[PDB]
Amino acid sequence: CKYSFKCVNSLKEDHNQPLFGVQFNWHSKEGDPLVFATVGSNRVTLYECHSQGEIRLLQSYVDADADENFYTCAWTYDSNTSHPLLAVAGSRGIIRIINPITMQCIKHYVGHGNAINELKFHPRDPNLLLSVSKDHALRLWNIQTDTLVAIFGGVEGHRDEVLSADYDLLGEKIMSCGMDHSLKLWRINSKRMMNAIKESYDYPFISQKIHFPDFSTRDIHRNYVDCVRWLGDLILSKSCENAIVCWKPGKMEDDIDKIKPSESNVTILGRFDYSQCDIWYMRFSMDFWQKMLALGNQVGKLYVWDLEVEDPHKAKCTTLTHHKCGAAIRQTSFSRDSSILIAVCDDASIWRWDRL
Amino acid sequence: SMFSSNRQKILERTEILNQEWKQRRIQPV
Ligand SMILES: COc1ccccc1CN1C[C@H](c2cn(C)c3ccccc23)[C@@H](N(C)C)C1
Repeated sequence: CKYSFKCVNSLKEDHNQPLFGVQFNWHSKEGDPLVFATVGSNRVTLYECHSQGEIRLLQSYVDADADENFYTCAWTYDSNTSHPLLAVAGSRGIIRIINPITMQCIKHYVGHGNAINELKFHPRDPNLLLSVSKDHALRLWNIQTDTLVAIFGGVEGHRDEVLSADYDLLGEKIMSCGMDHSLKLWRINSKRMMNAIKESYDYPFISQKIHFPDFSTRDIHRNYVDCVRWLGDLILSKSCENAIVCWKPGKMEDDIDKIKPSESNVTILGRFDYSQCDIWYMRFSMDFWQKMLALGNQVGKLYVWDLEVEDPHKAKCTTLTHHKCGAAIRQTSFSRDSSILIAVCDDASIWRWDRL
Repeated sequence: SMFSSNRQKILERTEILNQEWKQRRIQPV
């Protein structure tokens, strides 16, 4: 690994409560300022990154309900006006679409039963929002028509809280994971789903009830699977076992689009090992080009790997540490051009690392 | 190898996403 970073700044949010999420806005055009959002307690805060490590506070959203606790956020844009948008959700199970320019709530969606653990936007259609919940289901929303396209759960759905989910690069399929130790595949390029999405745009709307995934395994990890991301046709997933596991459904040669729903095989390609990240609910992230992988630990250390180096042990970068950063890093975010890496903590602190 | 093949998939697909982002002019926050 070639990558090096310098800690240029840090701050602490006045509420002192844990920050669960951080996301840079990757929709902002080249040349425009690098903006990121943080989520924790009943707050959503926007910051702008300037020269010489300057972190400029933009606006603070404070939820009317003092008992709300936001766990996640995701960015999108209005497909018609090119206006940026921000979706947030947490313990209350309510999705809020916030205008990040005015820091005011545009709309909300109840729908979900219980806590929403993660939000993700489709990489091609800015209107398709995926929420994962404590009620064991995933939900696909069309935020342009305010319709719930599909509910993924039921007969062969998750058996405990869904903690994380990810769309692949072209937005053809989703991998979900959770407290039941399983990773489940849900194809959205199926005729049924592609037609349900088309119908959501023609719209009481009848949501699809997807009771059956296209793959399911519980042989990767021995505990809660708290983070999942696609890496091409391969999967990156972790539990609390001090490793991120790189694997694929089926046998070594099995094509991701040829595996059948009953496929019982699973192939591990490698593991990215680290230390002191043995506690539940710690997220890993990648930059846009998927050249870098980052993960924070329970003790303030930030691990980085070069995904372009085949051997994961040889892929290891110099671990990022600051003597004042001792609290659990819940989530990290790379700016679209990966020149900036932000980490957020349990002590409401925010850390800015700039590429050297 | 499985690595090089997967790397080209990521490269091809992220390029498609990058091109779609380049045609866009999302207003500043
Ligand atoms: C950082 O968040 C992550 C990371 C990975 C997967 C999912 C989540 C979202 N979680 C929010 C919840 C939570 C509530 N409180 C008070 C917490 C304190 C510390 C950590 C987590 C929590 C969790 N449930 C299941 C209990 C899941």
